[PDB]
Amino acid sequence: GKCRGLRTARKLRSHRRDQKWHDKQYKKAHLGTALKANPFGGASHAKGIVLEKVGVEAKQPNSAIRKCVRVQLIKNGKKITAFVPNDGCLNFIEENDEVLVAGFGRKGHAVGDIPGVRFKVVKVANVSLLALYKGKKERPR
Amino acid sequence: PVARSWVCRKTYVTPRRPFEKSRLDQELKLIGEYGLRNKREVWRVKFTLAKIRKAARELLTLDEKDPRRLFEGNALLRRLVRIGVLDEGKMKLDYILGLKIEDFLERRLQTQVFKLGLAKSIHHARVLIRQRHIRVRKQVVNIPSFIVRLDSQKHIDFSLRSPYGGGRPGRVKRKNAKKG
Amino acid sequence: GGGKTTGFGMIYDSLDYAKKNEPKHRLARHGLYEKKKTSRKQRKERKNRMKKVRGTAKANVG
Amino acid sequence: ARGPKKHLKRVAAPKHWMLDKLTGVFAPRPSTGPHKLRECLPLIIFLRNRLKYALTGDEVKKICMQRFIKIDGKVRTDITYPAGFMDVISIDKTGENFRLIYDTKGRFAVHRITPEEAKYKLCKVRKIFVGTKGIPHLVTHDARTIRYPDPLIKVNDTIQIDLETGKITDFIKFDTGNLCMVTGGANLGRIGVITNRERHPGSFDVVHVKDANGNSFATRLSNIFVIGKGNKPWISLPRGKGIRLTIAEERDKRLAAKQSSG
Amino acid sequence: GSLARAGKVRGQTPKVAKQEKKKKKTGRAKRRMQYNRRFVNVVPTFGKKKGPNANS
RNA sequence: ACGGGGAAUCAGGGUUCGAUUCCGGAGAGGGAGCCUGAGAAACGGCUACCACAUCCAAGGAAGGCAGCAGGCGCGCAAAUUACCCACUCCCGACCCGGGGAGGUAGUGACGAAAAAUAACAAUACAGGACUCUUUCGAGGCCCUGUAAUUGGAAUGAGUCCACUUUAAAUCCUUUAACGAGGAUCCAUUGGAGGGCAAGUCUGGUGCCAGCAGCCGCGGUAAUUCCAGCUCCAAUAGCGUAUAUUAAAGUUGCUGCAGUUAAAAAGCUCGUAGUUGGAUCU
Repeated sequence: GKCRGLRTARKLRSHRRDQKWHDKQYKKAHLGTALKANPFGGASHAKGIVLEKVGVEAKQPNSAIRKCVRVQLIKNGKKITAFVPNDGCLNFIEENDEVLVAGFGRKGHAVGDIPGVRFKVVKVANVSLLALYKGKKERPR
Repeated sequence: PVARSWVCRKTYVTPRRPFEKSRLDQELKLIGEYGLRNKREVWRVKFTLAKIRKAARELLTLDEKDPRRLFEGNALLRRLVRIGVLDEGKMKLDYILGLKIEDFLERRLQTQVFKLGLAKSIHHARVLIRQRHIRVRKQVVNIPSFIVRLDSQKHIDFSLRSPYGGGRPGRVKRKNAKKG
Repeated sequence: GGGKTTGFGMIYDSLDYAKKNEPKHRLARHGLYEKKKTSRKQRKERKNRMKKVRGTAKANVG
Repeated sequence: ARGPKKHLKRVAAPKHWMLDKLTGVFAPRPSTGPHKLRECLPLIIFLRNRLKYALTGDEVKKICMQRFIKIDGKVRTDITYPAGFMDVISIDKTGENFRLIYDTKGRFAVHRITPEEAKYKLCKVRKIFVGTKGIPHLVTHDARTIRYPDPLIKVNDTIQIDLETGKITDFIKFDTGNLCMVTGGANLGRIGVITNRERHPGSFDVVHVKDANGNSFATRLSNIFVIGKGNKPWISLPRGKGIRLTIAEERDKRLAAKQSSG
Repeated sequence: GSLARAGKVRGQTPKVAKQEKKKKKTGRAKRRMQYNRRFVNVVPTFGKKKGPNANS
């Protein structure tokens, strides 16, 4: 049972803040060891420079080749594999290009089919991928 | 430092569940019945009702000889009689909880222009207000969600500069007179 | 709507009282006070240049 | 900071000056004078805001610079001179006379007064000390020091000052049964008879006051100003008689006073 | 894997051009149109097929 | 981590944010020491040292934008080297001078408020409804439109004289004159398997390209990809990413659990803590 006195608030307030630490949603946002491990550092987006186009394989029950891009981030030098989303969207990218990268949507976890990929390309060469895919703009060289 | 006020306030709340049939259906019936433009004009009148229910529901926990309930509760019913939503014999604080959205939507200037017969449809009232043909006691009112008070219901008319009440014809009639 | 117009208005006793007690911009609309023709940035340059110069060569500068 | 402040922001002004939000960043910042800056009304607010004589803070300069304004019978050419409680403002070019008395709602008021009354004011005695070859002094709440006072004047009483000469004419003492005005707190501007004074040695005296309708209230002792001996005020009173109406009957007064129209 | 097929079906698709129709409706008159479609003069007809955009 | 006043969310309890215009603190590249003065350990004052760095005739001289603008760098990430002391106030010997304080414009889909993108009438329908005919079918009685059918009446958005506004301008308000029939003066952003409103329609591809937050879809009939049509939702706004709050009675004081799902210490003694039986007018 729980303690239930009237002078027991120090037992109550301090049992909770030790028991709060077994909460993995609490710990991953308060310990600080998973924000120095995050490649962004707690930003929504980041920019980088494309090293190469590595295309990685889908997971078990369904087969395709997810076309990704190996990015090296500007602000801390870290490296990142980001997913180039729609079809024919690797054909707007060459090597050594500057790419704004987002998260995939699961807040630092992989999104189902793709293994170990937590980011997706947003803009290439300071123009948007939705502007290139839908033909609204032209790829600047 | 600036001499500006940053005090603003949102006037609507969006629902918790976005795709819910018979919420969609009921609000579409209230859009079509009263000539409104989008859902946000129903969510706005749902919000001023939810402020009035909530303030009366707070005042119902204080007892009948409270100071605050007797003052602020009589000033809540006074406004609801004044805009014509409540009647006069129903001024206990518990016929507030029997009010609905339609009581508040019947008091807009749009439906009152339709009710008095200055229009011939509920969408004909929206344009006749918005084209500046409608005045209230002296003043051209250009806003359809102008809640008509009870004393200003007897003075709603046709705006003495307009082709409908005043008489100087518009853009179209004069050009056809030029081509006569 | 366009039927009324509100303003202020003041009726003085004479012209000298309405030349002393009145703001200059509301006399300049009557042709009675004429502001000069300096920009604000000309005056601050001319002010800060004679800061660099002692006694009677300050009236020479500008 | 390093040394004293010379500006006043507008939102940080006293509430009873009733300055609106959107006219500027700054408020008039009263000059040092007889009154605390929280307890005063500057002369720029009395001319521009209350009386509507001026229209800008340059016309108050143009009015005060013609030496048309006497505050306690001395001509004042500072527009931020702090006028406070029981101060007489004589404007002789028009012929009016005002006294700054609080009204029932915790603010000052435009209280026009007769020039037969404007020759005197009351002050409250604040400290009495001897010195300088045994000569006794007063210090009032206007910092007016009046040496050689009456020996029956003590602390917290009320004198009556003649304003052309500076001398005391007659006084009221602190007792029960005396008519008092509250000059601070949440009962400010209220007029009632002193019922009781509870002593708290090493802390503040509490002075229970009784209305002319029966509404009892209390204050600390420093917010107490003896106005009359008995029940007769030695100064005039505003349109309301220092008697605070509750908001219900304050509403009833409006919704019954509009029915005299036609 | 092999990157050579990228945009295969996007470039393989037969290019059909969009057919010109009228300007739809906007705003309050659109809400009036879809209220008139569903509520006033609803059809006394084959009910329980209440699936607008029913193909067959 | 500058602290408060406060802000977001919220049944009740809570949780998280608070650099940011008000109050209080601190600091002017980093430490240190002073002069003057009522007040400064002052940086739009001085003297050193450490760090940068400007001119130089090489002997010397001068620096401090976390003021307003502006520039570079950094980065996901943020406006004009504009006008004025007219307002609000401050300083001075001062009714007069000054103020990048402050005000006014410019940029600005941060965000919040109002709110257009059409209304009406006459016809006709192999449309519906109301009165009669057993039924065919008889009507201005009420409604509807995949009528790009006809028809005038109404109007802003723009274009633009004038007034008004203001320091002077702008903007809005007020008014001339022009200003709508595919009223081309075209409304977009996401979606149509389920969660979750809305097509197992047609063409293409054939575990490929790709979609999909999750479940799943695609191997030759794909309700899911690429498109055409049609439909849906919000609507001058709508997607995405990340922080956070509710949902979370999945942190539990209210209010969880502990035989078998994660979990009761091997047992007992024991100080602090926590909790302690009747009884007095």
